Amino acid sequence: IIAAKAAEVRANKVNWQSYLQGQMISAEDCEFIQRFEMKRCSEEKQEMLQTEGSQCAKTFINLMTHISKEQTVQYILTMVDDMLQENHQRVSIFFDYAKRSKSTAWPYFLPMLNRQDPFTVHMAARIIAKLAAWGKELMEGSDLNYYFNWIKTQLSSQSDSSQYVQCVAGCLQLMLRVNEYRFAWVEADGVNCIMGVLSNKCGFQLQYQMIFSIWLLAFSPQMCEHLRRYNIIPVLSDILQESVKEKVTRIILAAFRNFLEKSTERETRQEYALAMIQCKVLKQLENLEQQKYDDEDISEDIKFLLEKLGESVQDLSSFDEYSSELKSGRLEWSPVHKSEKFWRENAVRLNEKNYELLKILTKLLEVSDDPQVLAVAAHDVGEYVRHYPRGKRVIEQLGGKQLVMNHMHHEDQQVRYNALLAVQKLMVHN
Amino acid sequence: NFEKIENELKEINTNQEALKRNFLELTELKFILRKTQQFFDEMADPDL
Repeated sequence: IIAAKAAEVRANKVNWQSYLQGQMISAEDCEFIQRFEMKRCSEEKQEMLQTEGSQCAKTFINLMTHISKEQTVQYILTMVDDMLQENHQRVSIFFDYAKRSKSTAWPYFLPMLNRQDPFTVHMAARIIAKLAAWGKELMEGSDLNYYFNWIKTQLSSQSDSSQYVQCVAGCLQLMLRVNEYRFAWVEADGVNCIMGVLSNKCGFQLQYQMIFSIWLLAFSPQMCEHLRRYNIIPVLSDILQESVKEKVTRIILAAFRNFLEKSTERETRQEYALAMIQCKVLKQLENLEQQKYDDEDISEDIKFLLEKLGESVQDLSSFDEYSSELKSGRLEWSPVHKSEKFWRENAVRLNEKNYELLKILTKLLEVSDDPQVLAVAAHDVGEYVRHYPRGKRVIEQLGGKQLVMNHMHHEDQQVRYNALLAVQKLMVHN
Repeated sequence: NFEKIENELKEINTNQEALKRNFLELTELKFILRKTQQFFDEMADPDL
């Protein structure tokens, strides 16, 4: 939506004198804009900006403030945006003007965001993002609060509105590029706005942009620690199934690496990795590893994620973890349960403490109200016999034999199925 | 889904094989045990 109106505005020039003659602007302002329009070559533009720099931003502000018809205001805004594209350093003239006026840069521009035209307001937003991201003067306090509040309100609209939310997210990203704005945005409820707009089925480009933002947050250790209060990963894992596009797949992989890299604690890494594995990210990483892509980042990140997810799977497969989940009632398909190598290595560990692990399992076989826990108990009891031959008589002693051969008639088909698997384990041979 | 379908099918097949292999021998053992009581009980008044 931005591009066509920008192109039209580049051409929709009109006489700036129309407003000087109406006494809405000053003669020097009109003269500056006319001279700058005539002075088109790069050297001439620099000469104007360096000879009349104090008048430059003042002319822009005066015309934007006092002009009724949009075309001229949009012309100024598009000119500033294109001048920043030509040379990003052009943010410096506004700061020079503000300092000469003994003022900060923000009160001049922030009110523009409340104007009527979506094009003009969002172009002002792009200009503000460029200015306050490149310049020494960051946005702070009530000013940044209102600016990100405006970002939030534009997001709240959630299509031309979505295509403008493209610019909203672009400004947000160009700001988060610098650390301070990241903490400001996390302090605000803006991350909740990202969650809301993502869940509200926003468009593909917007998905890439918000995953860009969460990837920026994950880059920082403390912001990565902060964002768990939302837990994007359950959304992102399944949305990756549809977003096969290289853009989105790459950025989500990068955000995943950032989570598992910049997680501050071993427990933080375990939380993120557990979300991943219980939402089945590991098989997807194996599939993507079989797949091959254009650039380094996608495949290097898939390889790193395979490394770290494998390490997390081994950790969860730790014998101490198995005992601790048995103690904590978390018989809910942690990777230890299906990691066959763990079972081969540690099936004897179920004899430890005089078969306390099997005792927990066989007490849960008549104490577990949760069908998941009951089924996992029966299945683990069967796996014990599968992996440790002498366990046949131990299970007969503890009643796991009878308990599973009965619970294959349990009221929940999942429990019935797992109990049938366990009884098959017992009957693997004599 | 399909990978697991095949895996579980093969598992059940091999399990059927093993179970039948054990079952036939143990059933013949049951029958020999039964008839050997009649073989033994000619004058089996003592304990053994």
